[PDB]
Amino acid sequence: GSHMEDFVRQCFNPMIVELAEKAMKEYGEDPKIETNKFAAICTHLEVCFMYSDGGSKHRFEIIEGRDRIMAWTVVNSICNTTGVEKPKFLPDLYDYKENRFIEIGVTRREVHIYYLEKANKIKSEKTHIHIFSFTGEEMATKADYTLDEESRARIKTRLFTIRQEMASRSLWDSFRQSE
Ligand SMILES: O=C1c2c(O)c(=O)ccn2N([C@@H]2c3ccccc3SCc3c2ccc(F)c3F)[C@@H]2COCCN12
Ligand SMILES: [Mn+2]
Ligand SMILES: [Mn+2]
Repeated sequence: GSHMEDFVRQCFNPMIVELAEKAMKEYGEDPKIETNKFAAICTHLEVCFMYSDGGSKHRFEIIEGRDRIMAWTVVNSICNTTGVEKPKFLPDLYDYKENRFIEIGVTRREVHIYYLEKANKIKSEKTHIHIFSFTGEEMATKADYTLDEESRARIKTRLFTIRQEMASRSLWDSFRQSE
C-alpha cells in the first residue's frame, strides 16, 4: 500500500475514487500499483465534473465517468441526433449550447505542450480542447474558454490545492516526474 493510494482516498470524495477504479479496471490497470495514474484519473474526473457544473442546467452531456461501452453509446446518440461527426477518440463532455465535444486535459507540464499533444492526437478539428495545469494556467481551442471565468477559476484553485496537498506529503515530486 502506497502513501499515494491513502492520500488519494482521503483527498477525493468516494464517488470519484470509485469511478476512477472502475476506469482503471476497464483498461486492466491496478490502482494499487499504478498509483500516480490513480491520482491523475481522480484529478481529471473531479475537473470534468467541476467543468460540467459550470454551465446552465442541461448544457453538458458528461461522457467521462462511464464505462467504455456506455461512453461510446452516448457519443453515438449525440452524433446520430445532432449530426456532428463521430470522433475517433472518446471525448470528455459534449456542449449542447456550442454543439461540440470537449476534451479536457490536466497537465503537470506547461499547458502549451500538452495541448499540442492532444491536438496532434485527436486529429479531429471539431473536438474543442481545454487544458488546465497545476499552476493556474489554461489553454482552450480558438481562445474560446466555454465557461465564464469564475467557473474556470474554481478548477484552477482546486488543482493548486491538490498540488500543495501532495507536496505536504512529499508525493508531489514523484507525481510531476511521471508524465
Ligand atoms: O478519457 C480518457 C482520458 C482522458 O480523457 C484524458 O484527458 C487523459 C487520459 N485519458 N485516459 C485515462 C486517463 C484519464 C485521466 C488521467 C490519466 C489517464 S491515463 C490513461 C488511462 C485512463 C483511464 C484508465 C486507465 F486505466 C488509463 F490507463 C483514457 C485514454 O483512452 C480513452 C479513455 N481515457
Ligand atoms: Mn476522457
Ligand atoms: Mn480528458
